[PDB]
Amino acid sequence: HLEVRDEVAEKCQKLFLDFLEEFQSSDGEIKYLQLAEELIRPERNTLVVSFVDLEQFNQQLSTTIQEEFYRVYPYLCRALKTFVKDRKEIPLAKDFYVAFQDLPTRHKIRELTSSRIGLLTRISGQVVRTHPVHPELVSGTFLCLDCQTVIRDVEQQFKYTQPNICRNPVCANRRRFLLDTNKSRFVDFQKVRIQETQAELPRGSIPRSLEVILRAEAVESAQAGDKCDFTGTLIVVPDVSKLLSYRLVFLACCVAPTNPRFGGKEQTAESIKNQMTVKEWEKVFEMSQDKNLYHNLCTSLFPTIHGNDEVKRGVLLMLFGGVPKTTGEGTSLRGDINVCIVGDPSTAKSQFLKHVEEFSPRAVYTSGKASSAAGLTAAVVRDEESHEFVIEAGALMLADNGVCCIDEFDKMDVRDQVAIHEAMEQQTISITKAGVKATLNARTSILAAANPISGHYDRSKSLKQNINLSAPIMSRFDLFFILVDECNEVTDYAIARRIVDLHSRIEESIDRVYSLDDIRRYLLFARQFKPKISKESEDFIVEQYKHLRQRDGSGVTKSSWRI
Amino acid sequence: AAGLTASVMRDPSSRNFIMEGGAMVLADGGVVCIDEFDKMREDDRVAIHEAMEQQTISIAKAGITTTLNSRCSVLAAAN
Amino acid sequence: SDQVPVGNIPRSITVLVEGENTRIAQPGDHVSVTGIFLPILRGLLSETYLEAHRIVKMNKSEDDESGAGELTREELRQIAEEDFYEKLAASIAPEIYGHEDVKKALLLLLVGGVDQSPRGMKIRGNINICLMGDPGVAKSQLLSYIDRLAPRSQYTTGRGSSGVGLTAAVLRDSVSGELTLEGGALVLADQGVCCIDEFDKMAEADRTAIHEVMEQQTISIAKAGILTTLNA
Amino acid sequence: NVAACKENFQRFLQRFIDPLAKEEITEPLYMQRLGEINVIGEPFLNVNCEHIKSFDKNLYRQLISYPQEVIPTFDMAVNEIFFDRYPDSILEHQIQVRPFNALKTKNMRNLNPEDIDQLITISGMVIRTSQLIPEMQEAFFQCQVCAHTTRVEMDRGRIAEPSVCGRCHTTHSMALIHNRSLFSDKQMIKLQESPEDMPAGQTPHTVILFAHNDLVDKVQPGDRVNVTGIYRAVPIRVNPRVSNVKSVYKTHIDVIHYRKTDAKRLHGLDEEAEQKLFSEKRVELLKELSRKPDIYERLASALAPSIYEHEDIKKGILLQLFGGTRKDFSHTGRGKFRAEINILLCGDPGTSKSQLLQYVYNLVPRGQYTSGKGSSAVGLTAYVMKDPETRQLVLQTGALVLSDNGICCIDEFDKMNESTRSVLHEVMEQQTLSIAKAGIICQLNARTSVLAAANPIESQWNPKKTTIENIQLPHTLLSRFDLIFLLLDPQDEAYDRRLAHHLVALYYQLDMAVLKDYIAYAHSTIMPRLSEEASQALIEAYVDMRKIGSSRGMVSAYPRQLESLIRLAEAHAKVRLSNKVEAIDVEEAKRLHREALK
DNA sequence: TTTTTTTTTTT
Ligand SMILES: Nc1ncnc2c1ncn2[C@@H]1O[C@H](COP(=O)(O)OP(=O)(O)OP(O)(O)=S)[C@@H](O)[C@H]1O
Ligand SMILES: Nc1ncnc2c1ncn2[C@@H]1O[C@H](COP(=O)(O)OP(=O)(O)OP(O)(O)=S)[C@@H](O)[C@H]1O
Ligand SMILES: Nc1ncnc2c1ncn2[C@@H]1O[C@H](COP(=O)(O)OP(=O)(O)OP(O)(O)=S)[C@@H](O)[C@H]1O
Ligand SMILES: [Mg+2]
Ligand SMILES: [Mg+2]
Ligand SMILES: [Mg+2]
Ligand SMILES: [Zn+2]
Ligand SMILES: [Zn+2]
Repeated sequence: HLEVRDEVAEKCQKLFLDFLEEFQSSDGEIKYLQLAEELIRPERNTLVVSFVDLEQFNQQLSTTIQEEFYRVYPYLCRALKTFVKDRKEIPLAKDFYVAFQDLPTRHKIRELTSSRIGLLTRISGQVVRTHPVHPELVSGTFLCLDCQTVIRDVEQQFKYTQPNICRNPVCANRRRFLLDTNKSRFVDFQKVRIQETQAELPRGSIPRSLEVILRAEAVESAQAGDKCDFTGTLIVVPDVSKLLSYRLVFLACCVAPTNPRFGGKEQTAESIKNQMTVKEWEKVFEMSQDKNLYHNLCTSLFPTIHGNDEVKRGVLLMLFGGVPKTTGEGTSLRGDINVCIVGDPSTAKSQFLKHVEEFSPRAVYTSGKASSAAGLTAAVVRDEESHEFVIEAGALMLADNGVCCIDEFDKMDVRDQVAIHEAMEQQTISITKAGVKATLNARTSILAAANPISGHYDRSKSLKQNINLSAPIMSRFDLFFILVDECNEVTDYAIARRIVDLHSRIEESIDRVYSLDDIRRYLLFARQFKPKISKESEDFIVEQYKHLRQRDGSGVTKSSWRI
Repeated sequence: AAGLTASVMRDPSSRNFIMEGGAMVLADGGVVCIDEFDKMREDDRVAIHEAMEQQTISIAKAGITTTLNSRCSVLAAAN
Repeated sequence: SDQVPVGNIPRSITVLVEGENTRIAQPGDHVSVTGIFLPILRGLLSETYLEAHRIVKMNKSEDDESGAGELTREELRQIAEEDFYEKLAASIAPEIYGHEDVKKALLLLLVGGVDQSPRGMKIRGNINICLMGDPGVAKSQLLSYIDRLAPRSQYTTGRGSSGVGLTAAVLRDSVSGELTLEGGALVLADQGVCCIDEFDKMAEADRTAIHEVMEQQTISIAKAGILTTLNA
Repeated sequence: NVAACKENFQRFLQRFIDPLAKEEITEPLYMQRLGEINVIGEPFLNVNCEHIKSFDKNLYRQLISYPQEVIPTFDMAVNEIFFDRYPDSILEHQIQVRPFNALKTKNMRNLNPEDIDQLITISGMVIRTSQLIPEMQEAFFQCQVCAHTTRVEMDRGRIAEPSVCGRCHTTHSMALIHNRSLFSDKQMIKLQESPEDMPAGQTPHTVILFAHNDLVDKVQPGDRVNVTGIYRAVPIRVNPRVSNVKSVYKTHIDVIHYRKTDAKRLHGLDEEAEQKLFSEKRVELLKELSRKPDIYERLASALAPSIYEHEDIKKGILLQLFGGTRKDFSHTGRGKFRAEINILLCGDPGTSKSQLLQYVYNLVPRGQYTSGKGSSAVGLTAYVMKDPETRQLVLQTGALVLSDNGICCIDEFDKMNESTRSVLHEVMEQQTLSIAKAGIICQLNARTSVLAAANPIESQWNPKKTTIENIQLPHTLLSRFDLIFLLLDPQDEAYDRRLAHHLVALYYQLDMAVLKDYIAYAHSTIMPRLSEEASQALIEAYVDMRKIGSSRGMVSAYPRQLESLIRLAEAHAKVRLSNKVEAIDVEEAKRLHREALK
C-alpha cells in the first residue's frame, strides 16, 4: 500500500548530502559551507557545485548523475533543503536549486539525438531571441472545495493536471477543486532560442536551432547576441492542446560565457584589475609602459598586409574608441568613431574588415547586397502563440558596443541607406509599427567598405561624384581612406614577395609580438579610462582647427568634401 | 490632392486599380477656378484639355472603363 | 472563355474521376465529360459535383481518333505516289495563292528531323522558321493554319505576352502563401509547335528568354521557390 | 512463414557466387561482407535483393510483398551466421539487413494502390529536410497510490494503458511519465522527380519520405538519391477532435536504403574513407600512368570526346577538377583562402560553349545548371520563406549553395541585370555568404566554383573595339575570374572543312574508370607545397604582367592574379602527383594564363 | 484588417 523506495535516487541523495559537507578546499575550510552562506539573504536560491570536484571526492556518484540526471534531480534539491536548515532564518517553504558547471566533455547541437534525453549534456551556441520572464507552478496546493480541507503537494507536468482524489472519505467533488495561489510554489521561467554556433556549421547548410528553458535564478543570464554555453538536460515535451506529438527541448540549469576573457568569474578598472592573473597583469603593465606601442599593434594586428600604413592606424583608433559624453539637457555626444574605405579593385579592403571581425569579440559582419532595412536595425514579428507583435533585434543591435562591418556599402538600396543613417545620427533606433512604440540604443561603431562609381577612382572630381552614397551619410563618418592602385613597380615587387612568402610558409613568416589573445586583454583594460584635456592641449586644438579651415582657402588649391 | 480629372490608382486593400473622379466631375454645372496653368501634372493637363474639348472624361485603363460627365466652367489664370 | 457572355466570369465544376478514367486528362486541356450530377453529403442549400463516367479528349475540335488513326491501303496508294511530298505542300492552307516554296518548308517544320545523342552530346531534331516579310502577305494566315494542323499547338502574340509567361512562372497562393510553378506557352506545347507572330515588337528583355528553349530545349528556373529544369 | 524463410535465406547468405567484380572466386560474397562488418564497426549489411532473385524466387516474392513481416527474419538469420566471429569481436547494437535495387523500379507518377505496403524503388532530388522528431517506443507508467512503475511495450503500433496497479488496485491511477520512456528518431524528407522520366509538358511532383532511427541524417538537400523503401498510406481526420476520418488516404514512404553512387559521375566527397579502399593493383596503374611525359595532354584530350580540338579550354576545365591546395590559414588571422578555380568563356555564337557546360554538369556530382533570365538574385544564394505550417520566416539555400562541392554552371552570363550579377561578388571570392534579414542573421559558406559562359556585346566580336569593350563586364568582376577564354571564329577554310568533316561523323554512330579513379586518388593523397625555385619565378611573372596589361587596354592585372597563378600552378602539380611545385609548373600555368586572351 | 520577403503586372 505504502509508496516504493526509489533506491537509486535516495542513495544518491544521501551520498550527495555527505559530499556537500566533507569536501574541503586547499586549506581545509569546507567550501560548500561558505558559498552556501549567502544563500540565505533574499533573491539567492541556486548553489553552484562544480562537477570536477564531485569527480575528486567520488566517482561511483558522477556516473549516476551523468546518466540519471532527470531521475535524481528532484532529490539533489531536497538534499540541499536539509543541508541549509542550519541557518534557521530561511522561510520554511522556500526551495533551492543545484546548478552544475565545468563538465568535462562538450557536444554539438547536431549531436543531440533522441538517445540523449534525460542525461546530462553540455551545449554551446549563440542566442537569437529572449522571451519575457514568467512564473511557473511547480507544486500546487489545491484548496479542496466541499471538505474545505487542503489537498497539498501536487506536482504539475506541463499542464494544470487537476489532481482529482481527496484523502477525505466524503469529498463531494472529485472533479472540483479551487486551488489557492498564496501558498503554492512558483519559480521563474524564461524561454530563449539558441542557434548553432559558427565554427560548427557543416559546409553548405543552414544552422539549426533549439529552445532552451532557463528556470531559476539563472533567468536572465543569456541575452540576445551572446555566445553562452549551456549545461542541462534534454527533455521531451508534449502538445498540451490535446492533453500525441512530441518535440525536443533543452532544459538548462547553468549558463556561462563560452570563453571568459578573464578567467576569474563573470565593471571598472579595479573590478577587472582584480581578475588579472599575475602574468596577465605583469604583461599588461609591460605593454602600457612600452614605447612605440602605436607601431607594434599595427604590425601585430595586420601581419599580412604590406603598406597602407595610414589605414591600419585609423582602424586601431577606431577599435579603442573615444569618450562618450551626455549633455546635461538630455542629449548625448557620439563617443565612437566611424570609418569608411574607398578604393580600386583588389586593394585589401575586405581584408581589413575580415581581420577586424575575426579579432574583435562581439563584432558582426554583413554584406550590403544581401541585407535589408528591417534586418540591420530592428524588425517587428507576429508571434501568433502570444498573437502579438514583438521586436526583433538587428545586426546594428546585436553588435552593440562592438563593431559592425559592412562590406559593399554602396550596393544597398536607396531606402536601406536611409534606415542606417537614422541610426548613425542619433545613435538610437526608433520603432513605430503595428502595435509597437519603442526607442532602442545602438552604440556600435561602423567599419564600411565601398567601391567608386564605375570601377576606378577618378582623381579629378570631388568625392560626392565618385561614390553613390547619400549626402547625409557622407557627413557622419569623419574618416575616409581613399585607396588608389598607383601603377608603380617597386611596390609590385614588395607585395609579390609578401604574398608568395605567406603562401610558401603558411603559418610562419608571421613574427608579430603581442600574441592575439594578449591584445584582447590589453584592449579590454585600456578601454576603461576617460582621459581629460589640459588647457594647453585645448589651445593646441583650437589652433589646429584654425590651420585646417584655411588650407581649403580660396585661390591656391582645392579639396574634396569641404571641411 | 487626387487631381482635377479622373485617375487610376492601385488601392492598398484591393491591390487593384480604382477610379478617382477629381474636381471636374463633382462640379455639376458649377465653375472651377485654376491658377498657374503650367504647374498641373502633365497627364492631368492632357486630361483637362480633353475634358474641355468633349465635356466628359472616359478612362480606359487596367480595369477601368467608365465615363463621367464634366459639366462645369473653367476660369483659368495664366502666367 | 469563348462561349461566355461578352464580359461575364466563367463558372467551374468539380469532377471526381476514379477507377479507370484516371490519368487521362492533362491540365490545360479541352475535354468532354459524361457523368451523373449529384449533391455533396453533409441547411437546405447544396454544393454539387460531377461524377465522371466517361472522359474523351476533344483537342482536334472533333475527338481523339488515335485508335482509328491507322491508314488504309487506298491511302497508301497516295502515300506511295511519286510526288507525295508535293501534294501535301499544295494542300496546306489552299485559300492562299502563291507561296509554293514557303508551304514546302512549313511541312518540314511539322515533320521534323531526327535527333542524335553521340558520346552524350544531345543534338536537337526540331526546326525553327521565321517569316520576315512585307505587310499584307498572309503570314498571320499561314500561322493560324499551322496552329490548327498540329496535335499540340499554342498561339501567342509578341505584344501581348511577357517573357515569364512564355517559359514558366512562379506564383504565390494567398490562401497558403506557398509558391508554385505554372507552365508557360512553350511548356504546354511540349511535343508540338508554338506560334509567335508580331515577333519584332516583343520587348527586348522578354525575347532573350527564348534562347534557352531553342537550343537545349529545357527551361532552367532558379527563382525563390523552385529550382528545376522543365522539358520544353 | 517465419521459420520457413530464415532457413531459406541463410542458404543464400552462405552459398552464393556471382559472375561479377567488386572493389576492383572469393566465393563467400556475403560472408566476406559479414567479415568486413566484424573487422570494423557499421553494423549494416547491404544486400542486393536481385541476387536473391537468382538464387531463389519464392522469397523474392515474399520480400517485395510482405517486407515488414520478412526483414526481421532477415535480421535474425544474419545474427546466427555471425557465429564465426561471435567470440572474436563483440559489438553491441545488432546486425542489420537492407535490400535494394541497382536500378529504379517505378516513377513518382505510377504508384498505384495495389502497391500499398510493399517494397518500392524510386529516384529523385532531395529538396528539403526537417529537424528530428521523437517517437515513442516503450511507455512508462506510474501510479499515484502504489507509486509502482510498470513499463508496457508498443507491439502492434499503439500503446495500451493497464488501468490496474499491481499492488493497490485503484482501477485508474497510472499516469504516463514522458521523460522516463524510450524514444527513437524520425525525419521528414521531400523528393522531386528528375527532369528525365516525366511526361510531355508537365511540372515535377514531390513525395514525402520518412527516415528512421539510423538513416536519420544521411542525406542533404541538393543530392540525387535512389531511395528504396516500403510504401504506406495512413488515414487523416477531418477534425482533430472527432474520430470522423476522411476516405481519401494520404501516402508517404518509410525509407530503408539510400544510394548516391551513380556510375557516370565522379566520386563524391563521401568516399574519402573509401579511397583507402583502392586495390593496390590500381595504385600501381595510377602512379605509372602519372610518369609518361604527357599525361596532362593525354587526360585532358579525353574530356568530352565530341567537341572538336579547342585544346586549351579542355586544359583549363581539367585543372578546374583538381584545384589548388587546401591550406590552413587560421593562424595568420587572414581568414580562409579560396582553392577552386573560376573560368569564364566568352566568344561569338556557334562556338560550342553551352555544350561544354552541358557536358561538365553531367560529369561532376553535386552540380547545378542555371541560365540568364530564369534565375533571380535570391534564388542563387539564399531566400527566406514563410514556412506554411508554423507561419514563421525560415531560411533556405539557393543554387550557389546547393552545389557547394562541385561546379555551378551559369550559362547566359551576360543577360542578367546588374542587380543579380553583383551577388556573385561574395560567394565566388571569399567562399562565404553573410545574410541579415528579418529574423535571420547568419553566415553560410560553400566551396563552389563558377563556370560561366557569355556572349560579347552586340553578340558579334567586332575587332574594331578593344577587348575590354567586347566583354562589357566591370573590373571588380573580371578579376574574380582567372581564366577568361576568348573563343573566336576565324575564317580559315581548312578549319571549316575539318570541323564539318568531324561534325557529320556524329550521325553514323582512354577509359573512364581510369580518370574516375585518378581523380579520387589525386584528391586524397596529394598536397603540393611550393619551393624556392618555383617561388622565384612567381615574382617576375607578376611584375611583367603589370607592364603588359597596363598599356594594351585589354584586361588589367591586380594582385589577385598573383594568387591565381598559385592556384593554377599547384593545380598542375596535382595532375602528375608531384607533391611539390617546381619551375615548369609555373611556366605551364603562366603560358595558359597568357595564351587564353589571344 | 497589422510585418517582412519575393515575383510579376501595371500606372
Ligand atoms: N597591399 C596588399 N598587401 C597584401 N596582399 C594584398 C594587398 N592588396 C591585395 N592583396 C591581396 O589581394 C587580394 C585582395 O582582395 P580583396 O581585398 O578581397 O578585394 P577588395 O580589396 O575588397 O576589392 P574588390 O572591390 O572587393 S574586388 C587578397 O588575396 C589580398 O591578400
Ligand atoms: N496571296 C494571298 N492569298 C490569300 N489571301 C491573301 C494573300 N495575300 C493577302 N491575303 C489576304 O490579305 C489579308 C492579309 O492579312 P494578314 O494575313 O494579317 O497579313 P500579314 O502577313 O499578317 O501582315 P502583317 O504582318 O500582320 S502587316 C488576309 O485577309 C489574307 O487572306
Ligand atoms: N568545335 C565544335 N565541336 C563540336 N560541336 C561544335 C563545335 N562548334 C560548333 N559545334 C556545334 O554547333 C552547335 C553550337 O551550339 P552551342 O554549343 O549551343 O553554341 P553556343 O556557344 O551556345 O551559342 P550561343 O552563343 O550561346 S547562341 C552545336 O550543335 C555544336 O554541336
Ligand atoms: Mg571586397
Ligand atoms: Mg499579321
Ligand atoms: Mg549558348
Ligand atoms: Zn475533499
Ligand atoms: Zn497504484
